[PDB]
Amino acid sequence: QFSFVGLRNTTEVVKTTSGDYVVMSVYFDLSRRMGYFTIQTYIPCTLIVVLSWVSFWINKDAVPARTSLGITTVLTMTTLSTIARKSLPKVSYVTAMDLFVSVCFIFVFSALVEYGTLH
Amino acid sequence: KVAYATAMDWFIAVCYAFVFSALIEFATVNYFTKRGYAWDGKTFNSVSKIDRLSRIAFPLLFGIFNLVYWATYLNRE
Ligand SMILES: CCCCCCCC/C=C/CCCCCCCC(=O)O[C@@H](COC(=O)CCCCCCCCCCCCCCC)COP(=O)([O-])OCC[N+](C)(C)C
Ligand SMILES: CCCCCCCC(=O)OC[C@H](COP(=O)(O)O[C@@H]1[C@H](O)[C@H](O)[C@@H](OP(=O)(O)O)[C@H](OP(=O)(O)O)[C@H]1O)OC(=O)CCCCCCC
Ligand SMILES: *[C@@H]1O[C@H](CO)[C@@H](O[C@@H]2O[C@H](CO)[C@@H](O[C@@H]3O[C@H](CO)[C@@H](O)[C@H](O)[C@@H]3O)[C@H](O)[C@H]2NC(C)=O)[C@H](O)[C@H]1NC(C)=O
Ligand SMILES: CCCCCCCCCCCC
Ligand SMILES: CCCCCCCCCCCC
Ligand SMILES: CCCCCCCC
Ligand SMILES: CCCCCCCC
Ligand SMILES: CCCCCCCC
Ligand SMILES: CCCCCCCC
Ligand SMILES: CCCCCCCC
Ligand SMILES: CCCCCCCC
Repeated sequence: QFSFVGLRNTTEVVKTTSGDYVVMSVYFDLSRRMGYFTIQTYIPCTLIVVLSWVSFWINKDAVPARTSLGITTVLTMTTLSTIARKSLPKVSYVTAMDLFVSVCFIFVFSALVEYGTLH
Repeated sequence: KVAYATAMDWFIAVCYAFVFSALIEFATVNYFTKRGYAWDGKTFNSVSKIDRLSRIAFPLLFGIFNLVYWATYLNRE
C-alpha cells in the first residue's frame, strides 16, 4: 500500500502511575499509493458515471431504455459504494473516497432525475 | 494489493474497452435511428452501416487482440 519514506527516532520520559519511564520511539514514515485503488474503485466509478452520461444520447422516447440505464447505473453505484466502504475500517467520518463516491451518486441520480423531468 | 497492473488486468481492461465500445457503438447507431417503429412484413430503418461493419470489425479485432496477447505472454521466457 505505502512507500517507506524514512525513519526518525525520539527519546522522551513518559510519566505514569508506576513511575517515570524513558521511552524510545521509531517513526517510520509511510506514503500511500493509489494505483490499486484507481483500478479498483476510482476507474469503475468513472466508467459507471460515463454509463450514466450515455443515457442522454439515447432517444428520450425510449422510456424503458432510459429508465433501465439509469436504474442499473445508480443501483450498481450503490453496490460499488458498499464494497468500497467495506475496504475501509468502521470509522465515523467521510473520507476522500467517500466524497468521490458521493459525487458519483449525485451524478447518476441527477441523470436519472434529468430523464424523469424530461419525460 | 499491488501498485501495478497484472496481465490479467490488461486483458480485463481490453475486454472492458470492447464492451464499452459496444455500448458506444449502439449509442452511435441510436443517434442515427430516425424511426422508432421496426420493419413490418412507408419507410423502415435500414440496418445501420455501423452495425453491418461492426459485425466483422469487433470479433476480428478481438481475435487479433487474443492472438497478440496469448502469443506475447505464453511464449515469454
Ligand atoms: C461462442 C461462439 C458462438 C457460436 C455461434 C454460432 C455461429 C458460429 C459462426 C457463424 C458464422 C457467422 C456468419 C453467419 C451469418 C451469415 C450471413 C451474414 O450475416 O454475414 C454477414 C457478414 O458478417 C459476418 O458474417 C461476420 C461474422 C463473424 C466473422 C468475423 C471474423 C472473425 C471470426 C472469429 C474468429 C476470431 C478472429 C480470429 C482472427 C485471427 C453479412 O451480412 P448479410 O446481411 O447476410 O449480407 C448480405 C447477404 N449475403 C452475405 C449473402 C451477401
Ligand atoms: C464516438 C463518436 C462517433 C464516431 C463514429 C462515427 C460513425 C458514424 O456515426 O457514421 C455513421 C454514418 C451513417 O451510418 P448509419 O447507417 O448508421 O446512418 C444512416 C445514414 O444517416 C443515412 O444517410 C440514412 O439515410 P438517409 O440519407 O437519411 O436517407 C440512413 O437512414 P435509413 O435509410 O436507414 O432510413 C441512416 O441509417 O456513416 C456510415 O455509413 C458508417 C461509417 C462507418 C462506421 C464504422 C465505425 C466502426
Ligand atoms: C537517531 O538518534 C540519534 C541519537 O539521538 C541521533 O543522532 C544524534 O544527532 C544529533 C543531532 O544531529 C547529534 O548532535 C550533534 O552532533 C554533531 C557531531 O558530533 C555536533 O557537531 C553537533 O553540534 C551536535 O552535538 C548527536 O551527536 C547524534 N548522536 C550521536 C550518538 O552521535 C540521530 O540523528 C537520530 N536519527 C534520526 C533522527 O534520523
Ligand atoms: C477495472 C479496469 C478498467 C481499466 C480501464 C479500462 C479502460 C477501457 C474503457 C474505456 C475505453 C472506451
Ligand atoms: C472496433 C473498435 C474496437 C475498440 C476496442 C478495442 C481497443 C483495443 C484495440 C485493439 C488491440 C489489438
Ligand atoms: C483516475 C480517475 C479519474 C480519471 C479522469 C476522468 C475524467 C473524465
Ligand atoms: C463523446 C463525444 C461525441 C459526441 C459529440 C457529437 C454529437 C453532437
Ligand atoms: C423525488 C425524486 C425525484 C423526482 C423528480 C421527478 C421530476 C420532476
Ligand atoms: C458515447 C456517445 C457516442 C456518440 C453518440 C453520438 C454520435 C456522434
Ligand atoms: C473460438 C475458439 C478459439 C479456440 C482457440 C484455440 C486454443 C484454445
Ligand atoms: C481465436 C484465437 C484464439 C487464440 C488462442 C491462443 C493462441 C496461442
